[PDB]
Amino acid sequence: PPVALIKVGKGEKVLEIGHETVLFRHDKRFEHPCGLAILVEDTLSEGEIKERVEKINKLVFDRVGQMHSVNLVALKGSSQDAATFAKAVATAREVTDLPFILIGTPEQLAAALETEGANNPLLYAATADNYEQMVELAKKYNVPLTVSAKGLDALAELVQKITALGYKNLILDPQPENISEGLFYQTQIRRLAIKKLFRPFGYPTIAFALDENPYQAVMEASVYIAKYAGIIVLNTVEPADILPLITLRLNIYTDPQKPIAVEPKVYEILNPGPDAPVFITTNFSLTYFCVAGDVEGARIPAYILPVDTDGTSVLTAWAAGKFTPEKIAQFLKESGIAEKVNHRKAILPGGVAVLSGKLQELSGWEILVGPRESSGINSFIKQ
Amino acid sequence: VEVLKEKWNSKVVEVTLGTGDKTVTLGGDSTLPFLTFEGEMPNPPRFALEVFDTPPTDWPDILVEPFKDVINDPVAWAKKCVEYGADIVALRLVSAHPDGQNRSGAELAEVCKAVADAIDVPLMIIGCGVEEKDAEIFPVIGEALSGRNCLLSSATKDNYKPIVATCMVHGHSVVASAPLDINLSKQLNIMIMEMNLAPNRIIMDPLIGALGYGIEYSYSIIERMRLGALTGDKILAMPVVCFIGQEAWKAKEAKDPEVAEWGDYALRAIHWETVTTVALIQAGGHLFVMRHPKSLAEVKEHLKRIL
Ligand code: B12
Ligand code: SF4
Repeated sequence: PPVALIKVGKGEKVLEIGHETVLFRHDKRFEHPCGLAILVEDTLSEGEIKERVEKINKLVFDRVGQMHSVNLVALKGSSQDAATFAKAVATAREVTDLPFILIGTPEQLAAALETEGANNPLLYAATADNYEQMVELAKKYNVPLTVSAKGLDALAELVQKITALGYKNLILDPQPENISEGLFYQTQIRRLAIKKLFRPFGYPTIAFALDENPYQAVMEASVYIAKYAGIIVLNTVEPADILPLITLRLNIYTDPQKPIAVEPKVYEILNPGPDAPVFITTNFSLTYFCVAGDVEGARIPAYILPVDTDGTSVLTAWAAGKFTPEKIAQFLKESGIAEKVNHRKAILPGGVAVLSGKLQELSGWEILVGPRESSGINSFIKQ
Repeated sequence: VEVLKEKWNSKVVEVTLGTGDKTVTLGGDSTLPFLTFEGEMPNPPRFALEVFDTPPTDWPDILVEPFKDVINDPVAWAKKCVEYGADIVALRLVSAHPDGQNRSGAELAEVCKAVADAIDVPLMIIGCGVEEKDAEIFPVIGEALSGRNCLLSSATKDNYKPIVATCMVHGHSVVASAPLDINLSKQLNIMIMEMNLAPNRIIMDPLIGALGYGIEYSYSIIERMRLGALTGDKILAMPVVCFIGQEAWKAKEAKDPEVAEWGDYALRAIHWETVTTVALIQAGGHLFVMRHPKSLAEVKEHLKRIL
């Protein structure tokens, strides 16, 4: 295969990257979502390392009904000291289950690997002048190894030297000085791997988005997500900076051939009684959790009926004749929601307010037209 | 191995907006975004900021702030957009809505002219969205601004004739909108070109979704449009416009300042617009209609870096 599959970490906190085969998702689909790593310097105090990793653990977000988050902690041996580095990784390890990327000299990684090796970390930096010592450590622990060099030529040659030494569990770093170079490198690595079966480049890459201007780091990371990075490293623990990246990865890595839908049945928010409101919506997962999120968020126990529109949003199914009065009425009977409530009222997305009258006669339910955005549901239920 | 360089059959046409010294060129790409080692990128993406002909009423405080002193004055608001760096100013004729102010083409045309005369950059005029209303106002608008090569936004499959007719008679360019579908964008283009408007006076609007709310479909549609131009499909060889602002600022992540689970509101609201933009710049879009000046400035700095 074009790009080797490489795993960092283990046991379901494991990150699997590689085994990509296209340059454009519409050609097939991108297969393995890139990991996002956050940087932690070993010069921080014990207290500081823990506080930081704890913030890293909080970079988790619910998106379309699933928890998604950053996946690696990149510990950097800025101290230059192996004892300091080893102790810092042990400290970070006490506070998280995320796999690590160990950035440091050979002596720092070796002290650290005595305890961290078991956790299958990614070693950072087999370079032109240390690659021999790094390959030896990587082999002893059979851990993935980043091969780092400036440019495609140097990179490919180092990779050949390392693979000549018998190790192929690799990640690639072509060292771009800016995102112009980054895009270029990522694109070529991916093209040569897939279009030319170029072996030295048949591995996932790692990219860095460390800019202190957070708008810039986010944009640089966004480009890397869209453009083939296998692992991207940032240095921000601000949830606002990671949220859009997690969303972008979710979006870019979604299979284009089919939308993700939720199973069309009634969903209960919190623990609804026969008195709770009934919300009509579609089974497009994005749409349904927009609604579920708003309702649960306002702490409103309720029933949600995601009409099967083949996983299409409300205006999408509507325009495609798949969200008609007839179809919704049939789901009202189909879903078994009647057995659930003492009233006979249902709430329609405000965007299809027009369907009300026809849906009402026909289904025999009192149709209330809700806000156009699920965000106004709390205020609609209050009133 | 050697740097793999694609030998692309064709290119996206170059569209020119504005006239005289206030001209702006878009398109012209004979390669994928930024891959100039195998093709040309005559023009960098261009950006516009929106100005409403009537004050926005549902805008978050953070988006009103950069225009708070000019929000009730279309002309002043437009000069401010230029001051904020916009390549193009995009006037949205919200008051034309038949369910709202339902203003006439004559009324609306005086404001488009006022705005147009006041700025040193080309003008993009977006309608109210109701095809029937738009087809009525654009011929009047295009007439008043005759010869100023503005960008009239939105000819659709059900309403293009009056608008394409106005562009041709009065020397304007047009935006062709079709819902995220290559064959529909193609059919529309064909029908426009059948009236003899040249492909270099047309910009395609795939009607995108912002980040988290349909951006992947938008991204892939735009990539197929760029690949279509490059490989020779003359019907896809037109530049692409993305209404970034309009969509990103509708996202909850950018509108609800009260959601502790998502971190600093100010940052995520801006990243919501900048990431939809950079992602669509990576997909192949050419003209980006933004709303917030900070998003615009950062993207422009990002562009300096990637170019
Ligand atoms: C992504 C997208 C697609 C994707 C599909 C995504 C999907 N899985 O549904 C694809 C490309 C396949 C698609 C196809 C089409 N699309 Co489309 N699509 C979009 C786009 C860009 C985003 C849709 C989206 O994901 N929205 C986000 C979710 C969350 O929206 P939402 O379900 O409405 O739910 C929100 C609200 O309604 C409300 N709400 C929801 N449930 C409830 C319940 C209650 C009780 C309450 C109170 C509120 C509420 O709260 C939610 C959150 O704010 C939109 C519109 C846009 N950017 O503005 C166009 C859009 C929906 N599409 C449109 C159209 C017409 C189509 C097509 C019919 C076009 C065609 N080819 O003919 C096709 C469908 C047929 C087909 N497939 O052949 C139109 C529909 C409006 C219209 N009819 O004029 C739009 C608006 C584009 C436009 N014309 O400007 N589309
Ligand atoms: S023939 Fe192939 S594996 Fe053998 S020394 Fe040459 S390059 Fe290496």
